[PDB]
Amino acid sequence: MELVLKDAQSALTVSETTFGRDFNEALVHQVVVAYAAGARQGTRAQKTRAEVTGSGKKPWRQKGTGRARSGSIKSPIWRSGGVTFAARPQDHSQKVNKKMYRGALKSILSELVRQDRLIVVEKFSVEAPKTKLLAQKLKDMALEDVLIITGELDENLFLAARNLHKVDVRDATGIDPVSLIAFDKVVMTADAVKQVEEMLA
Amino acid sequence: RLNTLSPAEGSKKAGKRLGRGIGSGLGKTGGRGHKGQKSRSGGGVRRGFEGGQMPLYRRLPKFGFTSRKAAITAEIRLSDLAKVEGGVVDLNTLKAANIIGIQIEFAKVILAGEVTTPVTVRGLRVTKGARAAIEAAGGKIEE
Amino acid sequence: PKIKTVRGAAKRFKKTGKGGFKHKHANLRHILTKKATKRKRHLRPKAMVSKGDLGLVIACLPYA
Amino acid sequence: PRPRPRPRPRPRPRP
Amino acid sequence: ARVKRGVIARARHKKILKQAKGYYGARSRVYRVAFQAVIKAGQYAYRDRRQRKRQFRQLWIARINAAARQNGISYSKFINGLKKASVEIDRKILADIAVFDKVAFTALVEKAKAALA
RNA sequence: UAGCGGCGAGCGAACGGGGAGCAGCCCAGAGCCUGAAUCAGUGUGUGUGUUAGUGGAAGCGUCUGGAAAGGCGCGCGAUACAGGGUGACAGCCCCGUACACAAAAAUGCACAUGCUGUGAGCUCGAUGAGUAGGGCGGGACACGUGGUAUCCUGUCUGAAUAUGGGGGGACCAUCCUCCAAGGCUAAAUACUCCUGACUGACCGAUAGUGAACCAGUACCGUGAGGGAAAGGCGAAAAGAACCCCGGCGAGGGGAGUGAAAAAGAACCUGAAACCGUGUACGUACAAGCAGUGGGAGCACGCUUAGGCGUGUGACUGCGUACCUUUUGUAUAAUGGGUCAGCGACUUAUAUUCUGUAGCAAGGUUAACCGAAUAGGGGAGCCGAAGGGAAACCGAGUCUUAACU
Repeated sequence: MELVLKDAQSALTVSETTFGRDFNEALVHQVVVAYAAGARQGTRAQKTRAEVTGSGKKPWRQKGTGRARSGSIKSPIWRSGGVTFAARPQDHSQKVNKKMYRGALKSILSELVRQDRLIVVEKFSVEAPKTKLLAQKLKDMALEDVLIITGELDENLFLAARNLHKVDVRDATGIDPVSLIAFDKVVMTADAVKQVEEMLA
Repeated sequence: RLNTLSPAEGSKKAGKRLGRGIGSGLGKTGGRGHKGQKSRSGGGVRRGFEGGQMPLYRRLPKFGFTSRKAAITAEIRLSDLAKVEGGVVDLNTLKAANIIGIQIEFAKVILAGEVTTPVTVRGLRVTKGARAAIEAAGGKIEE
Repeated sequence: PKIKTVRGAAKRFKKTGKGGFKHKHANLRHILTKKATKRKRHLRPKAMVSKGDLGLVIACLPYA
Repeated sequence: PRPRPRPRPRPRPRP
Repeated sequence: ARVKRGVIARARHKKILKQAKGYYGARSRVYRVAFQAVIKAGQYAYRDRRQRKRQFRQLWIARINAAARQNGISYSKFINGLKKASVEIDRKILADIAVFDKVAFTALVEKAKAALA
């Protein structure tokens, strides 16, 4: 298993199961849904018949009147107040096993090299935080919408990719499934591969 | 690529939505039949209720008692006897590999098979069966 | 809130190996002199819970 | 919106 | 996620009122009455799909029995004579034959009379 | 879970472990030494924040369109495409944003430090009496007096005092441990009347706070209190000069503004119930859930020059609404005048089973740490061994003296 670079063709080898396992679609889908579910804020609340600002007085008599039987004006079948099963601020994040999360990331990375979307390079660093020269850089290697992942997160590259919409800079420990899927291409520097190999194992 | 990930077959079931028309098959009291205590909202008998008849947990007599000595007593299988440390085993340091717990005061070594290494047992209570099995591996047993 | 256990059922049923429950026989407390010894002898050991009442004791105690 | 005086009740019997 | 059932409910009622077009009174304007009318009309359509095969068959029988008695033979003897003559022309064609071409029905009557006698 | 409990319903620990945060001191007293740590109250110095704020990048042509930010073409900035407005969707039109700066004066906080109070450090003592405990009656401890330990209290009593006493769950003896009947104490912990910034698989005016519109207002009730309805012209009023009818009215028709007045202030879009006018057909001798199958005639729309489609439909067979409740409803059993909007099996935590994914005799983390839905954390839970009430025994165990 060899990861060939773009220019110097220095042959880097990694573990077999990390970048060559079968693509378990069910395993990936659960983690992707769970990652989206954990980003849900879940800040919402309606009012029940016990929380609507109003009186607990019976509107009219139980019998005698020709009207329907009513006990409170806050009833959900009434106007100006209702909602029987009112929502509460809840948590939508769901638990993911360590081996399931790591197993899904290895299957995601294994499909990336099968779709030749993973481009490994020896180094990735800009001399100045200017976004013009960063936009000059990836255009020469014919990339427009990529995920810039490096082993060491430098502020010189963090500032240059802050304004460009289609690129994102992250730290090697801070990888997630959804950005490895949403972005078209993903680029590796040399030392990030050796750091993501051991964190997945 | 993000719009092609599908779950496996049978992973989802979409739930049962009650009171949603004739065609859904779960309208008109929604799968709980006609009138009765079980049909009311919040209705339902308590656990063990037999309709006023004396329940099984009241027809039968109580028996036995809870011994606090059994709560600080555990059993050691031979599978997790060679896993812990070196070649010697005693009352402590078994909780260091988390096979008994800190509160355990008594322990026994039972015959569960798959014992290879010559472990030396000191202080535990091997029954008859692992005693010949531990000595078959070369390890000695003392107190 | 977790399920609370019916303490009355806990003192009368004990979990067996395969998942069944053992219980003490009734008719063995006070009036023993008028029963035959053969009837009394058969009620001394514990007995299994029948399949008809097996669903009731599961709801009474889910944890034990 | 007011109710109604309700129909005048008849003299109720017994056993 | 609040779902306003405005567009879906209006389109559901419009579909029912579209099928109820042509009905008298509230059976074509009021959704409550029209939905009963459409269901009742659908029940009649399912029911009368069988009666159409009954009413037309007994209509053809009347057509055959009328023309056969003009030739001097009852309907019971005409079908029996045709059956004995190995003729499988059904009552639909036989009713249409007697209406248009009286000459061909006389040959069919004479063919059934020869087989019967 | 152990336990408590008409041992019913139900109530429900502790020990211990893993984490956050960890700060210890003073009096009941004299002497030596006295301001030595210590905090408190007021000034100064420095840092820093708040209450006003400043600078702050980068584009045109052309097409359509009322107007372009929209299409196309060729450029630029970007530590700044966060957001809003601008005649339709703007990174380069503006307000802004990132970033870099700013306080005359008033203060928050952090130290350093001036002054005052405050009391150091050492030795020798002292070491909390109507108190502990007990009797009667209660209360709280998961503990409902039960064999009931422990604490508090209404009343009655009532020691020892550090060679002494309490506790270790009735109680006795031995050991262990601690010291009451005097007090102070930050941190981790709870909440949001209010302020600033930011976010929402929250709502879009019968929803969302009762109140998006000068809403706790109109209004009701003596009073406490209850409590509404009511958003949208247009880009810009440019909101209609002027003429005519009409009561120097209301209202309307012209004209004009306007992209649009089937945008005119009752003003975006204008659904249904309901009420009309016109057109086509049927209908004044024909009985009923008003439909359906067949079906003549009439009026049109068409290519064809044969015939379909639309609308009405004489006549004719069949045909007693829907829901609920019921053995059974056209039932003269219930519900509904209609339309539009709202309206009812949801959520949280546990347990069981199924499907599905990972791992596999192992699986898995909680709290918490953490540049944090990454990684640690195996505290802890389930299974891999069960039998017996239990000691205990163990792939065997219980019963019995032992079991065929």
